[PDB]
Amino acid sequence: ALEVLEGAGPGRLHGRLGIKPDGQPGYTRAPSPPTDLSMPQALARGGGFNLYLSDHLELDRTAPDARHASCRQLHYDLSTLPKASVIIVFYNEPFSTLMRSVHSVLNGTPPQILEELILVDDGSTLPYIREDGNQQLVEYLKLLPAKVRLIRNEVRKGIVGARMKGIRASRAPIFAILDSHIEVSPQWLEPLLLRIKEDSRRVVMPQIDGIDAETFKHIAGGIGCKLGFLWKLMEHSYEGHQTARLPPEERQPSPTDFQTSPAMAGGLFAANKAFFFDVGAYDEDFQFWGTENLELSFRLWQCGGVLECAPCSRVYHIFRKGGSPGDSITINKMRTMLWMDEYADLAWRVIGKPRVNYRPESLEKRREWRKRKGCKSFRWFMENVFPEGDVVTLDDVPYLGPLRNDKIGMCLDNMGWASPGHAVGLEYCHGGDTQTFMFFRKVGHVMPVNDDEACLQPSGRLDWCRGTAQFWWDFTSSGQLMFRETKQCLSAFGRKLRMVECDDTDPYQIWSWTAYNPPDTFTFPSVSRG
Amino acid sequence: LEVLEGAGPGRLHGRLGIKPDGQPGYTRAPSPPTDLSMPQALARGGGFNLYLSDHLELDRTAPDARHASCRQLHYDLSTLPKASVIIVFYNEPFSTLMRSVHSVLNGTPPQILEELILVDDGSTLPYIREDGNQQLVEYLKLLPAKVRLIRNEVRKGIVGARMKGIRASRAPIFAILDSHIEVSPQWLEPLLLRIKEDSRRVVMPQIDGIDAETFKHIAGGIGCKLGFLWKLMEHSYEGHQTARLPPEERQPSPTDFQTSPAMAGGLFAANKAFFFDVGAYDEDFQFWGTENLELSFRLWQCGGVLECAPCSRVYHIFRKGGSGYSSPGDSITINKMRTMLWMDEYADLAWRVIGKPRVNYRPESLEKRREWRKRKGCKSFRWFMENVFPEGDVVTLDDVPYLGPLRNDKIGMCLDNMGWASPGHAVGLEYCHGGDTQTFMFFRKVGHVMPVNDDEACLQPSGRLDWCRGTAQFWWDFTSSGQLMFRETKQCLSAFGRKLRMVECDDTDPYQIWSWTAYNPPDTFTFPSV
Ligand SMILES: O=c1ccn([C@@H]2O[C@H](COP(=O)(O)OP(=O)(O)O)[C@@H](O)[C@H]2O)c(=O)[nH]1
Ligand SMILES: O=c1ccn([C@@H]2O[C@H](COP(=O)(O)OP(=O)(O)O)[C@@H](O)[C@H]2O)c(=O)[nH]1
Ligand SMILES: [Mn+2]
Ligand SMILES: [Mn+2]
Ligand SMILES: [Mn+2]
Ligand SMILES: [Mn+2]
Repeated sequence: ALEVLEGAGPGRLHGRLGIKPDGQPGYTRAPSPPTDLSMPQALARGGGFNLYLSDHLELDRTAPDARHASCRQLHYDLSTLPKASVIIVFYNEPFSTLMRSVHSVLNGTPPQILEELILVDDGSTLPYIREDGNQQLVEYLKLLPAKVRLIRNEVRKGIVGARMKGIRASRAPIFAILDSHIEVSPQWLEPLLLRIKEDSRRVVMPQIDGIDAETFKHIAGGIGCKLGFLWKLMEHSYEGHQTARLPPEERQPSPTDFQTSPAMAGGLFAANKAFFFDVGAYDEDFQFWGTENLELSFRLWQCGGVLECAPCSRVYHIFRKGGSPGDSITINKMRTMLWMDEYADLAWRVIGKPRVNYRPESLEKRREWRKRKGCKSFRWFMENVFPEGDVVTLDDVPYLGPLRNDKIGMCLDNMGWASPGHAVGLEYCHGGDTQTFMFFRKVGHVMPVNDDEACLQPSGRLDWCRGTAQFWWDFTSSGQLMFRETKQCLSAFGRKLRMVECDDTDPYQIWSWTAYNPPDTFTFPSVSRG
Repeated sequence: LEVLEGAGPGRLHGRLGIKPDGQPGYTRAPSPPTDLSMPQALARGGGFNLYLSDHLELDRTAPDARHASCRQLHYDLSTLPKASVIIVFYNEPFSTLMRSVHSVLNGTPPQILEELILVDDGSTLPYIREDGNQQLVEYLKLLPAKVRLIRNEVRKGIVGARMKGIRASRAPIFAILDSHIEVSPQWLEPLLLRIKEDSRRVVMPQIDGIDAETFKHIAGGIGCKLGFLWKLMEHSYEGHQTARLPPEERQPSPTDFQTSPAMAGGLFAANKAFFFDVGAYDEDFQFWGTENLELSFRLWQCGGVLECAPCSRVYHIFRKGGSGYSSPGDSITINKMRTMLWMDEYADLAWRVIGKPRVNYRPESLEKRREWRKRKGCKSFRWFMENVFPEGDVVTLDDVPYLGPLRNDKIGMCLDNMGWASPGHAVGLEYCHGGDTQTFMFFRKVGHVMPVNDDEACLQPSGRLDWCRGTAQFWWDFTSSGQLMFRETKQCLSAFGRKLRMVECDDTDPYQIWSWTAYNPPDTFTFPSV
């Protein structure tokens, strides 16, 4: 309700925030948490973080500068940089974390480059937010710059629907999407604006540091810039063996270099608004949460965009511990498979061949849009954007199906635990997903189809896949599973899994494995009719 | 001996249990003694009259409990998939077990019966033991080769016993039956046809009765749809719950397959592959109890459908005044805790109803089960209540607005179930102490006032608990002034004179003002520590 900045200075570029006319803070900080606080409870009561502590900490909390020293040697001309609209969507975000995020942005963003701060209430039900509530939020916003504007979805629409509401309400040539439980490092916005100014086709995302949900300590982010994806359709940081496949000039980049990434971690990024809509914005038939980051990543790269990571733009993020819709996660994965072309056959089988209502009629309009825009193929994506992946073409998956030993008339069985850490069994073949395995030849990995993170080991037991010799298997021309490092072979003798000297005359070590020969085109599965 | 001599209607597998010399392989007992004390014989027979069971024939003819229209259906046994029938037993007497086997063989066409797997779950009876008198093994030699016996060296329980049989089955479909049953004609054909069309269906026959005392065949009086109680036990749809169904489903034809939120016991058929893909059983369940609800919840949430076939009927001996075996006391509680994993926030209500137990529910294994639920992409329990069981009295926890003491401030006392909590006894007024005996809950959808430990017991204006019914005889309103008003008579409950009597409603009389703690459970149920 007031656009003035009284008290502006370093660490508080928008002036003293949230001060009442009488010079008192517009909210009552909480006392120190009780000494007998039961943490697993508070987390379950606080929606994934310790709210007793969050309420006690100041909204103007000072954070360590997580940037590399060389990031501070950079110069920005705030007069020539374009303005940006910061968007924070939230559903029932507690007052302390939400307002600390707002305070962090205003305190650490020069007013010259910040057009506005848009808060999107995605149908919250907490009394402190509701239109028919106690009005705490609305009352407190009057104590912040007029830049801050609140808009609401009368019904919770989800991440996509909520972000679209905010993006549409923005003015700046650039918008920046942030979480509702964050704290920024210094000069977080300047690098993003300069990068997008030079080329509006770039979608740039800050690097994400951590705030401990239990202690709220500031933690350095350990994630590199480059993110791949798993065939379960979730982003996955480049592993050691994947980083080694990069061009030698990109394996150890400077801490100030902007680095491309095939995929986006979450939803913290900046983009030119015009280009964002021309490249398809979001798929608004996505439901609530899940996979929209990968769908955007695939579409962006294929349809003329660039996804980059800015190590000099850092934002802290509270990762939940204590925790806190129907069919939404599976639907979003099916819709994302549109952009995977023939590779969708592999992803479809990995997530269990679901038969859901993915809104086919709407997905077909999205297919028409993809055609008109002239987007490139997923094969192009794998070969040019993510060529470091273990599966660049489907020929990299030569086998997919049961691993059957004819001698004992049984098949390998993950025993209902596709998670790493458990023993693999021998059971009578029934053709279900629990008994199908696939082979990634680039790494010699034997994995259950429902989890490309679990790998068979000579111990006869599953463990987390690593691109090393500890998980490298060869499937001989005679049907043997040979562990390359020890040059031994896996046997089913006595309905037990043991490693034995290789000998193709021993029928107990001869396995059959269905060849994987998927079609040139993935035909989506038919859909049927509170 | 896969040959069958004497095959005809009533004995589709031939004359069973005939010795080489043409005599039956077992001697029927004489008529029960005339001076038989029935309450004793039931206790000494494991829940049924064994004197009579031993006297009855193994080929006992049963009445056709099917609706007349069920016989007008035709099945093509050549196009139906085969099934493996599994019967697990722990110390089941010879007469009831073999009558079950005879009933299945006599009444199942050999073209659709792959095999009959008998699972000895560590029985100790001499007639079963490997080191016993060999009665069972010797008598099995007089039955078709389809019938094969397998054993658990140590008693594993219902889940462990069934999984052994399921894993050992060969047919694409398995059907589990109890060891004390008799089937109606064409019991298996409807299940095979239904699962053939859609392998995601788990179909269960309707269960008729065999009187434990007289062995009379009795028509089951329970409809097809089964809900559940917050004590975590299946419960047949009630009258007022059926009325909430769509009008086209309140009285369906006797040939229609009907969905059911919950499974009665363990009598069902399923595609073996799909059964394993949907998590099979939770093999950390102990001994007896609740696996049917865990399977029911998991089945619906993870892409399955539970249906009941009224044209598929099986008689079942329900025990009376006795049990065929004992189990630890905490084993049932453990199974209930593990079932609460699939109930999400609703587990808070279930936890309180069964008395906030603190048991060793094997958390490390249950947390792996949680990861499986995430990878599989199973839907939430709220989805289940709103989509699978929307006819329940508690669809959201908002349907339970009050849970806690019912206290009258005037006399400084609370309602007290007086150590009963079972229906049929008077409710008392006692000094408040905060224990389970003094906490009550309110189901607003039917106006029920119940002790927290029994959602089947309802307060009545008589000052006494009785079996809950969805009628005006149990409807209470909790006014804005704190009154318990019986809607039918428009009177209010008073504590005047430390007695519970109905009086004219008047918010100025302090003897009729009650306080009732509001129920506001968390968004997430945190399991108790072990
Ligand atoms: O239905 C929803 C779910 C989430 N969000 C908001 O979207 C942002 C991203 O969600 P989340 O915080 O879960 O992301 P993550 O914690 O995985 O970084 C947060 O501000 C949420 O409050 C929302 O507006 N609607
Ligand atoms: O530890 C056990 C308990 C039960 N059962 C068998 O499992 C079936 C189901 O048990 P029961 O009939 O007692 O269940 P109820 O119908 O009484 O709920 C019966 O054939 C039991 O003999 C078993 O094999 N092991
Ligand atoms: Mn977040
Ligand atoms: Mn990895
Ligand atoms: Mn039984
Ligand atoms: Mn009832």
